[PDB]
Amino acid sequence: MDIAIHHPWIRRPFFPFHSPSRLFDQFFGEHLLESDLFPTSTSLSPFYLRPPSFLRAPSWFDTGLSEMRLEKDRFSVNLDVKHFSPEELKVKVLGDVIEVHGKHEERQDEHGFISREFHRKYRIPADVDPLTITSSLSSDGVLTVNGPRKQVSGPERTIPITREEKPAVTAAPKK
Amino acid sequence: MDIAIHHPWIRRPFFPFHSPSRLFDQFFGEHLLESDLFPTSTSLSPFYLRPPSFLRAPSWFDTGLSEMRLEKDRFSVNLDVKHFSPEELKVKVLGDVIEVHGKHEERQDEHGFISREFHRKYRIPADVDPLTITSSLSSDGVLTVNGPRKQVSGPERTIPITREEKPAVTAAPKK
Amino acid sequence: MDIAIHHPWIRRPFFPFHSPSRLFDQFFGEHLLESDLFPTSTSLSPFYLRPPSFLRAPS
Amino acid sequence: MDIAIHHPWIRRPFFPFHSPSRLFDQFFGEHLLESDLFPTSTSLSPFYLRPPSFLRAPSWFDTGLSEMRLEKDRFSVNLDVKHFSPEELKVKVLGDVIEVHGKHEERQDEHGFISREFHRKYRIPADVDPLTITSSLSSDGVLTVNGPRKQVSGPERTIPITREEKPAVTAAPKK
Amino acid sequence: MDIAIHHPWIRRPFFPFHSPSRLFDQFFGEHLLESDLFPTSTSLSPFYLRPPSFLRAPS
Amino acid sequence: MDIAIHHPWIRRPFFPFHSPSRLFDQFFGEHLLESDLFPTSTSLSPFYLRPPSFLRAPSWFDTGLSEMRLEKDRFSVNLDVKHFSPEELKVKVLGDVIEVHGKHEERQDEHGFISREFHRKYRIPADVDPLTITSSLSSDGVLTVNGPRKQVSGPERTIPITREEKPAVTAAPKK
Amino acid sequence: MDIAIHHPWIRRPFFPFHSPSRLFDQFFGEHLLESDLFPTSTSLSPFYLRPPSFLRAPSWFDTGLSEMRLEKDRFSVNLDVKHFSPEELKVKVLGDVIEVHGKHEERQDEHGFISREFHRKYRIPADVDPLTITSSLSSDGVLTVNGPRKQVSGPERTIPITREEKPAVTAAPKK
Amino acid sequence: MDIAIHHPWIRRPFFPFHSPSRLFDQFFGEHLLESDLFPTSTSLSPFYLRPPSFLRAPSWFDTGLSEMRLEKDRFSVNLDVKHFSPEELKVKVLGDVIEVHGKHEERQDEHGFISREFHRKYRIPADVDPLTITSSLSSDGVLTVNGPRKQVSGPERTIPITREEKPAVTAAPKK
Amino acid sequence: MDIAIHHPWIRRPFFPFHSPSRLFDQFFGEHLLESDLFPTSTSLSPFYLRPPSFLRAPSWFDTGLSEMRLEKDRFSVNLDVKHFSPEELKVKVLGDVIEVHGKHEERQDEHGFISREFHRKYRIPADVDPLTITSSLSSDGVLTVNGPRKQVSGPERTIPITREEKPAVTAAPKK
Amino acid sequence: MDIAIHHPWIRRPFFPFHSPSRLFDQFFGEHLLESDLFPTSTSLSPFYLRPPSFLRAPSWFDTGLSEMRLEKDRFSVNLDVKHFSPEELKVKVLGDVIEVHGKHEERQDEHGFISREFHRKYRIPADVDPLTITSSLSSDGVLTVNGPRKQVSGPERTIPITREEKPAVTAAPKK
Amino acid sequence: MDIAIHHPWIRRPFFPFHSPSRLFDQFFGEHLLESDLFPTSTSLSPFYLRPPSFLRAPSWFDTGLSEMRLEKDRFSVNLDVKHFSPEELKVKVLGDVIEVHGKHEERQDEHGFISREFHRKYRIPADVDPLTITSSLSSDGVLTVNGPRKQVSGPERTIPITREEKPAVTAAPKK
Amino acid sequence: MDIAIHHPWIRRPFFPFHSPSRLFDQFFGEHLLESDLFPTSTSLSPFYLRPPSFLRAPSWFDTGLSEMRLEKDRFSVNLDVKHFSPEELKVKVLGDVIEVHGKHEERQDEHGFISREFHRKYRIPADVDPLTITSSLSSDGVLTVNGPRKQVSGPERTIPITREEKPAVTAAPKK
Amino acid sequence: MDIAIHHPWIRRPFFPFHSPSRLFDQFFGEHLLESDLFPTSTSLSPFYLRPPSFLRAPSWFDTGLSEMRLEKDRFSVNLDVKHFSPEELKVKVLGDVIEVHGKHEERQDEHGFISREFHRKYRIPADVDPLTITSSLSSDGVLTVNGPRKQVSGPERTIPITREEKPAVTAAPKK
Repeated sequence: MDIAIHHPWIRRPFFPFHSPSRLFDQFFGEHLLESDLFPTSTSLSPFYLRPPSFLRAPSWFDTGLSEMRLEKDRFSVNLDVKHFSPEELKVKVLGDVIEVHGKHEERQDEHGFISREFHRKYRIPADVDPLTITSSLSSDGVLTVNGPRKQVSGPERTIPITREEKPAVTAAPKK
Repeated sequence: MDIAIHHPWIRRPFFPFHSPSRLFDQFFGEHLLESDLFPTSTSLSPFYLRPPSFLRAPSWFDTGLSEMRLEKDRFSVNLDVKHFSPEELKVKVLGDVIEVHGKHEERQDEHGFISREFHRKYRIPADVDPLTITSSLSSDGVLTVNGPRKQVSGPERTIPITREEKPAVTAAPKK
Repeated sequence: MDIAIHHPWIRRPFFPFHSPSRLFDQFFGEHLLESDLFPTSTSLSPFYLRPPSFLRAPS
Repeated sequence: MDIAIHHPWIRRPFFPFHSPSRLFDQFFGEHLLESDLFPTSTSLSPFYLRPPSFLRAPSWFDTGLSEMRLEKDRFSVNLDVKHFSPEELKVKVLGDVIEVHGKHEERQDEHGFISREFHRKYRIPADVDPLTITSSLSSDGVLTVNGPRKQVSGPERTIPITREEKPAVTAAPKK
Repeated sequence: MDIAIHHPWIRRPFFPFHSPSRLFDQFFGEHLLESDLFPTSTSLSPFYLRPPSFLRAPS
Repeated sequence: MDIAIHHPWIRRPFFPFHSPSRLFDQFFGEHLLESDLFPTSTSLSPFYLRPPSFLRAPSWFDTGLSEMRLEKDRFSVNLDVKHFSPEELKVKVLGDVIEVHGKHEERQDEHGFISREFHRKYRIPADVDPLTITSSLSSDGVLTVNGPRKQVSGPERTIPITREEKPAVTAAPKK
Repeated sequence: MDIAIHHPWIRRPFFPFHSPSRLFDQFFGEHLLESDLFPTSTSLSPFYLRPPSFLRAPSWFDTGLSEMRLEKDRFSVNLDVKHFSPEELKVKVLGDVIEVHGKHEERQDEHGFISREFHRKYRIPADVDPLTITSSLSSDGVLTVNGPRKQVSGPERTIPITREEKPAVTAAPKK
Repeated sequence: MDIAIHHPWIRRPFFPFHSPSRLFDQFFGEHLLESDLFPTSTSLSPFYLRPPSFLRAPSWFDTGLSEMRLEKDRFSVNLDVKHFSPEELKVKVLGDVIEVHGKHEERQDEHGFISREFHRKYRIPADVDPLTITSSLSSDGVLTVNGPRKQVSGPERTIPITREEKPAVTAAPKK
Repeated sequence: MDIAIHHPWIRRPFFPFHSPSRLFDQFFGEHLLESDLFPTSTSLSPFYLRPPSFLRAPSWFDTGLSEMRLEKDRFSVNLDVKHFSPEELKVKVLGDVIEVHGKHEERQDEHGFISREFHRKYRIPADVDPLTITSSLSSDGVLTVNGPRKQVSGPERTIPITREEKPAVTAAPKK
Repeated sequence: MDIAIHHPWIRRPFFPFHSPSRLFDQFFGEHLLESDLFPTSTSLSPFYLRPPSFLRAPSWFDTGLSEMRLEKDRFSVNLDVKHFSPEELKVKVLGDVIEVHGKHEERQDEHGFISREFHRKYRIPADVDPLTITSSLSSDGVLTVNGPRKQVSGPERTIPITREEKPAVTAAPKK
Repeated sequence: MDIAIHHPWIRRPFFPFHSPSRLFDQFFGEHLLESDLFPTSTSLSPFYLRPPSFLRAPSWFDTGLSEMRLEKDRFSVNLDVKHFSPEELKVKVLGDVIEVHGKHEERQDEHGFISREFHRKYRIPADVDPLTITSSLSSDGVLTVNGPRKQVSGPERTIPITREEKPAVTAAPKK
Repeated sequence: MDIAIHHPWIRRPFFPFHSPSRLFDQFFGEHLLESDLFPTSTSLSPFYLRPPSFLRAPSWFDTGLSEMRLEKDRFSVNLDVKHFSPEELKVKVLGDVIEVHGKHEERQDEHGFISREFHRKYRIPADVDPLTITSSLSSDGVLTVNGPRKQVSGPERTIPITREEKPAVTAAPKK
Repeated sequence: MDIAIHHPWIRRPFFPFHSPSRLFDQFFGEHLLESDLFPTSTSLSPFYLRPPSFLRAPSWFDTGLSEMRLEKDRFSVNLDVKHFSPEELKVKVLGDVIEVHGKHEERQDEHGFISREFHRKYRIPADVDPLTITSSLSSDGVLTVNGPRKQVSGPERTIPITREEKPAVTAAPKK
């Protein structure tokens, strides 16, 4: 880690960014928490956060967009099952997530039987809607989930519970 | 004091109170020091301090009152001296503090004499006034301090001295 | 009464803002006193007296 | 320095000087950096820094003046070379710094020759101007640099390079 | 010249606000420079020149 | 926990109890274990532990009566289910513990359905007997367990195992 | 003290006195405390502490006697004041303690005066009774505290107060 | 010797034997020392010690017996000397210990002579008696110690000296 | 303290003085103690200590003089009591030390009375002799101590006791 | 050891002896070594060492005398052998040391024979001279060594050998 | 280094030299510094120092002599240059040090040229004298420095500057 | 660098690469040193080193090639000097390295003159040959180094010196 | 032993000798152990060991020779006894080692007799043969051991025994 080299060297390509408030994570964090309460006369915002930029003319905002949808239209997605496995396949439409589980034994040996399995994991919200999206199987294994689309999803785990005004705790000297 | 338990636990029922300014003792301390100089446009204040409260409708202030007076009238307080001690008793009215010191030997043994003593300590400002408050003794020891009242007292020791405009010191490296 | 434990542990959190005088709660209190007793931002309102002094320039 | 004596004693005569903002070097440093950019509505300053003073009537500002010029006139400064050294002297006018280097052997011994040397270092900006200031030598060594003046100089090393705009650096955990 | 005493003792009080670059007195100074030379709050105050450059979009 | 204060102070209001056998937990523990084997001509006691008391006239014994039953008679206990949930409630009589689990959705929103639930935990041994104790439900949710009573219960976990005459182990030096 | 020498050596002659109960100070201490409560059919004794002795025929008991009285009769006693100091002497009979304080200036110099002083401290309870012991002075300084006698005294400081049945304290984990 | 495993495990099959007095080596040691002084109305005992046994019907006593004698008669023990060594053998009857030392050179080489030796160590007390036990040698080396017997022996080194009541030692504080 | 800088530097302007006997404090201390016993044919000194000097022609001796007397004659000293305080002033002539303690209340407030006090401490030996020096007070407070003078004083605390030929102590190894 | 007590206390009754040269063991050791070479102009001295004494009038010298001779005359010392042991006694005259070794069995038991022994160790140089001193035994065991005397002896072990002018060793840095 | 072996051993063949004054380097150093000032009544001395010797008859003095000159006469030293290098050689007579620097390429390869060089360093003061000593070269490289002689030289670096009477410098406590 | 994570994780993908000889750097280093001496029966090798590869059919060898030359022909390389600097430019052909140093002041200010400089560093061995490669300058600054080519270069610092077979050293125990 | 100097320096003149197998003591030790079993077609060797030499033409082998014999013939060695001691001399021929022990008192004093002794230790195997070598003494002490010779000897202690094929031990984890 060379604290005598990496520390002073790393702090080199950072001067022109320096002076960003020793408590940048809390300073801006408060301003972002204020605009997350009520539409503060802005051009609205799902979660746009005003970050420290060098752009003098335009005002940049931290956004997503390219993390929800991209290139879709109005067709039918098709899963992949190279070898037919009708009775040995299970298609599951768990929300905006289309998956296929097909296992078929095509390779055989003396006393050992080989079994191939194709499992697709599709997390296409803008292409899937459990309510309408159906499934159609072929005789070769070609699975095809047909139906409309338009939607956004994505299972995350960001739910900080607790802290809700009016608590209070206490302690005392010990040894 | 399990630092790996009491620390996160003592900070648990404190969340709804958290974010009270890491320097709460100095932040509010300054605002209270500003209103302690000149009677700022308020309902005045002997020492009312605006504290952080969850009350939304009303504005709470840190007060005293219940630490000065309570339930008193014309009155004529009475000291306690179960057994008479006319010559062996001394009543002292030191300010708003009425005290009685009476010692009488009522129990006797072979070569050992027992002496009982009754000492009362009354810190009743709203009941005593050195000037008018007098004392009347009975033949049974029943002492009675009669007289008007109305006033507050309480001997404390809170007088920070020095830090009297423009001082300055200096130092230098050593080892 | 942990003089060799609490004492050096209580003066530790003070370091982030420790270095000046030993007393920080009176100069600021008097500096604000002479500044709060003076019509600042708003209007005014005084009241005083004057006893004998040796000072010629001030009073 | 007994930390149990000097510490509480070096902070004592500091009593009413305290409360100068724990971050005084940065707080005022920012205000001085702001007035160092654009000529802010003031009586104009080269580097006047509004410092914390006890003066109530007048406003004090950190200034120089007594570190550039003082008492000068037409003049015609003259270096010092007690003993003549026409061929053994070199006068150098390096900017606002006039110097003389003359060495002459006046003392002689058996097999040892003594040599005297006179070296003057004049840093008079308000008395020297390399362009006009000339030099006139006498037969006794009396050097005389004649000419006009009016100027300020002084070699210092205060040029903190780096710390431009938009850099960006990073790191990562280690062990 | 206590390099093994003062050096690690002077960089200690900086930690409460230490982490970014080693140069913190010029980006904030230039950022304020480009913001102070611009009529903020008040209005007007210019004067400049223009030499040959390779830049086409800017100048 | 100032060992130089709490130790000599905590050892203060304990003098009058002091000298209670440095091995009080084992001394009396043996005498209590002897009377726990065979009714030792006592007034019969499940666990009357003769403790050290200051009572000179009467002999005190550690009891437990006030931890089994108290104010009961011959009626029916009523569970709590303010809102009816006939099909959505399940009453369970697990020994001397009567519980009710009823959940009904009475509050409705746009796309969110609220469901309230009432769960009672009754550990009344002197009021319950799995055999006779039945359950009757009302149309409002008022559950009522009817039947006689008289019994004592309470799930604990105090069952030391092993240590049964004739074991023997051994060891040897190491490094 | 060489732990590898003094320890095994100082524990050598101790053999014939060894095996004296590891808790000898408490074991015998209890038996001595039992006989200090009520005259336990003993030959009556203020503090006859039965100690471990090698005497097989007789039973030894720890006692005083030779620390209270010895050789006295009727007496008259005589203090010591070599040089007369009638007005400069003070005889004090503080209980069973007779003392004399006489100071007289017999030696003289130029500007320095010498003063000799004789101070006697008599702790004779067996021959002193403040109630009947008087004092007679001679013209030479010879003091004589005549009077009857027979008594015992001696100021000690062995009064272990506190601890007196029924106290109780407690504590809890710490860190 | 994992203290976190061997300690709790080596104490596992020890419970049914535990509770044997933390000072078992001294407790019983005293009772065995009391019966070692005078025949305490027992069936006598060379050194029979009453040990803690689970036997309920019979009383076990720690004894020897099988460490002194066993299977013998008139007898006439024979030493072993495979090869004759009349002049090169020495029989020694040191108490109840019969030994034979015979060395004869039977193997020969070029310039190296081999010498075999037979040494027997017989500690047979119940077979030997210095007085009567004699020795008879054969021409082949067969040694034969003939004679009666009946007696027990065995050289040990258990003789604790010193410690004899009366004497003692003392010490003082230092460091 | 920079042991690697201050040590070799503080030992820089010390060379030309170095080599003053590693035991200078004791070496010269003995020679000064020898001349402090009997007038050693010197010009009679009270405490003139011959110190090491660079003076080659004259012999320097450490002396006082300028620490006893200086500029006096034959007059009267005047104490300071700006405001009259006859009854509230106390002049004390404690040896060669003249002091004045006068306190008078000249400033008055509502319920607060101000009291000024003037206290002078004169340690003039060659200006005051308690035997003849008197005091004269004026109606304005001007105190004037009149009388002759000539004498030296000055309270110090340099009296090393003990150490007086023929003592002797001892010790022994420990651990 | 109480370094904070014994050190300053063991140095208390030592002052009047202090200043005995920090190197007293070597300083005087040299002067004693000088007078041990050649009979320096003195009243001679076997080993009289002039020590530091407080005696002002006389000069003290450390000597022996009372460690060689004492009270003897034309004698005939006699050893002690209470019980006769003519054949069981051995008298040895090893220089100025007369010893007797007599052992006789006078006490008899069943199978145990007791043997008493008398051993005398006489180190009388001024009473013994191996050359003339003889021995005479009596019938009761009374041994008597008769003969002249006058002599001094005493086996010691103080003989330093090494060191003898002209050696020289060396070394060098290591690590 | 075996401190428990080399220390007592390296001090073995050193005893006969021991006692050479613990401060031998300073004791004699002072006596040598005294004789280095003024030519003290002796057979003079360039730097002869009286050292501790075992020689009883003669007095030894530490001297040089065999470190300046030795065996020389009317000479004409010759430098060494096996192969001629007239244009490629440079003779230098720097004081009493004669040197020769000649480099000639005599060995040649394909594309690599070898160059041999002969460099002599003569520090002969008793053979060289910059003035007269000249140089003569031969056609084979044989250099010859001819001329008289007689002189002593030798560049050393023993010039301890500083310390020159009357400096003055001090310090103070720290922490 | 979590030793408890990175260590076992970094050796994880190393799984199928393990068993590469603990001393791989020396083992192969010897085989490569053997083929670096004499052209061992192979397709020769400039420095090809047979490394451990998974290739079964072909034999791989560590080589360079792509670190010397690449795409060249006849050529006439051109240096870069945007603005003419005939007199202010210096072309240097240091071996296979062609460089150009031209500085011209084209930008001018009030009292500040700007000077631009173009410096090219060409390390083209297969394009340069000091001998033939010349240089031509244009009036605009366009420099052009014309001439043939074909060559390889590259200044590195890999020359291990010394180990001149037949040395030897020694040491000894120390501390 | 500066590990930062001696380590890298003592490894410099080792450079050209390095790389002699990190396990040279065992590698060659094995090859020498193989040739020490059976005459491995060598030119027959007693203990010739092939060492790593730089000799390219000849093969060097570690040998003795110059440690057994040297320059002898027929001889008749003579011992040394300067002064005759016929009765006081003892010649011993212990193998190939001839020694003489003669002590005679030739110097006499007052009461002290001096005795000189001559002891010779000859370890000449190639000159002595205990079987034939005899001894002849002269009247002056000149001893002469005459006889043939030819033989080699020398007492050493190099006999590492045990390692009796088929051993093995075992252990186990502990703590």
